[PDB]
Amino acid sequence: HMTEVVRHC
Amino acid sequence: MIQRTPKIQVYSRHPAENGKSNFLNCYVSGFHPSDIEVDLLKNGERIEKVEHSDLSFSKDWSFYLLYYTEFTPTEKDEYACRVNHVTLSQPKIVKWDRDM
Amino acid sequence: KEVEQDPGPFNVPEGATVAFNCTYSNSASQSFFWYRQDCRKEPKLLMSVYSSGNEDGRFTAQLNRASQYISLLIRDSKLSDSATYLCVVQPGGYQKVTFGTGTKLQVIPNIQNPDPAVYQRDVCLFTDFDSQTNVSQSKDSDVYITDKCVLDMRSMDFKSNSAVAWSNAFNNSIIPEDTFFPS
Amino acid sequence: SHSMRYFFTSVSRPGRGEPRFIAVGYVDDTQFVRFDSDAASQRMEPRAPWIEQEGPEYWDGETRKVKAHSQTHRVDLGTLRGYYNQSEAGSHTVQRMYGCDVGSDWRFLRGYHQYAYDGKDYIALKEDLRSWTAADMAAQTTKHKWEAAHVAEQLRAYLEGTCVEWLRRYLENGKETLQRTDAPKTHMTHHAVSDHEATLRCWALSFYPAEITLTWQRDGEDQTQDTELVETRPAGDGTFQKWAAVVVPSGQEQRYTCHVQHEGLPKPLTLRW
Amino acid sequence: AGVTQTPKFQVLKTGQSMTLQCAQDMNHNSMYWYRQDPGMGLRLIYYSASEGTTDKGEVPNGYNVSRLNKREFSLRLESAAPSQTSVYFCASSEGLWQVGDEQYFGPGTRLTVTEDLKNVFPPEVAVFEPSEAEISHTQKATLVCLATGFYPDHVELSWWVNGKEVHSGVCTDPQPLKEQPALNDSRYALSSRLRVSATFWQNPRNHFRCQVQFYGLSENDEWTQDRAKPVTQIVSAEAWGRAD
Repeated sequence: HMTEVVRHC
Repeated sequence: MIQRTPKIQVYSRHPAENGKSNFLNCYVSGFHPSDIEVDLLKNGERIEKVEHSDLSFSKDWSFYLLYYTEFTPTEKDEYACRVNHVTLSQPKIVKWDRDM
Repeated sequence: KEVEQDPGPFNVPEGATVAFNCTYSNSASQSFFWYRQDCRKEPKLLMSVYSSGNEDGRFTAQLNRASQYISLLIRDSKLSDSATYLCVVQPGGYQKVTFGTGTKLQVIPNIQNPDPAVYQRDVCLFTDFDSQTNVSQSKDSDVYITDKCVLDMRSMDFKSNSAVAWSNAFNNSIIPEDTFFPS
Repeated sequence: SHSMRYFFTSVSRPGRGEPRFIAVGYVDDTQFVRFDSDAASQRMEPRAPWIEQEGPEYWDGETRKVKAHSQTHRVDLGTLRGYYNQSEAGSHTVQRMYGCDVGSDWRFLRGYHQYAYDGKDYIALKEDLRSWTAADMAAQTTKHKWEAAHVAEQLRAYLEGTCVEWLRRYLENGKETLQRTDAPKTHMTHHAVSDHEATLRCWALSFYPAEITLTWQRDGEDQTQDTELVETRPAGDGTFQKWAAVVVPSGQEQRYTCHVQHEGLPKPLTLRW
Repeated sequence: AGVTQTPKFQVLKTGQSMTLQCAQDMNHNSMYWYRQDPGMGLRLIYYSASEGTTDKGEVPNGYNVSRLNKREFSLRLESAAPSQTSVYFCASSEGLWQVGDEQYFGPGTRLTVTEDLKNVFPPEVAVFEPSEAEISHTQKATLVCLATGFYPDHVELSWWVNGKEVHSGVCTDPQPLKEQPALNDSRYALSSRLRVSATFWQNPRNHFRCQVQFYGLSENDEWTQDRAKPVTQIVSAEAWGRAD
């Protein structure tokens, strides 16, 4: 189960 | 950017026994970046039904794959693994030894 | 709607704390915001809202995933805080954002020295009343009255409420008993 | 005793379309899922039988999330180029690895989220799951943005919660094959190198997990002084293989002992020619 | 800078067609078009997650969009209906795929569609001088201004004191009011108020202007009836310090 927490570096 | 040469290993899945169906592996690891050519050779001709693992990488960030295909050895048929990568001036051919 | 909030409006005295709340249906919802929108203007981000209550100055926002609400607290509220506050959710990546219908906040000054009055050039101007006074509309279709409006004279540090009428006009509005009616 | 990892790789290929994106998901040393931007479905595909049992809602969201990872990676390539004043023409790589470990007790130990650019460390979440090691000065600009938007908090949540919850679900659902330990099928080979020197290859075959140590000893003294040691390689079987070789003066084979220690062996093993 | 959106106001005859523009220089991937109506919130019309693609939102019926490029995003009204009167907002974000994706909104576009362009009128604008009683009782004087008769409710009232625009001392109604609360296409009223010193009013040198910006018909809108052309104009009313 993958996170939803990805944020433009 | 860093550049890192692949480490090739050729080996069967199961101990080399003539006229029995095994799989012939070629594993490349420790390279970067990820663009790589890998052909398996029967007597020096590319095989055609060669699958590969999905691209992954290890702690140091460097990449690894497994190419492989069903086959039967015959002590007669010589097998190898040809590899090109940016780091390499010429392709590398490493033979398949049943002992090492 | 994926989010609900109470429309109000909520009248808070200038200086008092106000608390707002929004509830949401979908427990999976990952990201939350409060937005602020002035009358006839565009929504603008106030702040994002995380489980670790972020106190930023006068503002504090809280998310409670367990109970599925988010809150906004404003300390030392200012006249300039009067607006509609919107709760906003982004469920997660690549999902549509929903905008709440919004809670209106009105910040109400204390009039230190009421002086309720109705003047009349070329309109009657009901002025100088305390903040508990409310102006209602006229029973007469050809009578026009606008709602209480608050002016600040920044220099004299003085505030007043005004309501304009046009065509003795406020006989449908409960106005104070001591209202000046010169003539 | 257990972990879940996701590895992501993103390769700008300027002039040849959108970047290449490969995503793979592991429980321990077993791959269960994949995504390849260059394959045909454009969906998260199963890669182990025990995951095929998951419902459409699962496959939907996994697909949604990975697409969301690609886009993030796709923008990241842009900004990182910008940050380093590099050119539109060169191909660069971005890598992301993240996961959670658990003990034999299946509770949380440790979460991690690491981010590389062109194969160097670029940003990592600390082990306190609250701050970031920013390697370069450009990574510093990344870190400010990630602070301003509370990425660490949000990750700590996912890492200590849903991550481990699902890893457990996975371990439960894949018992027949994820709970296994397979001890090595060790043997020994002898090759005449010189007129006066042999090799001793000590073979460990078809074991799981991957983690293994092969050492050599000359009369009990831990002999690295002539030790060749290849990388743990996969068999395809879903097993692993490894060896280790020492050159010895012909006639003194019998003073050398291989020492194999795997999770799957009660006590360390010892072979001698 | 940020998100720009043009035009700010607009009138349209039922059946007429028209396109709103929006651009952003924040290098954002995702852009959106929303409309606003009392009672419900913002309703997403269409959106454009990225330079390539677009997609319908919650209420696309009547509208289309073109993601002209990474920068601009336009929303077309094919044939304006009376139900399309509303406030439209463009907005943009780095990318809807990321967590915490703040949206940045444009200033909005207020849009009225009317049964006929003969309904559009400018404001009559009166100033009214402070009461003799007021200055007597308070030692302070308030001029009220009254912009009346206009349609559509598209106006910007400001007070001008010796040709500087004043913010202190003033209260304009938060929004205009429907003179005729019954009739569909009713004309609107707005009041404001300005308060000063009794001394500052009395001074005869001092210059007071209630200026209201109307938004009406364009240089291209076709006016054929006798009264003056309800174009985008300023109507002002003025007054000087008395003593009486």
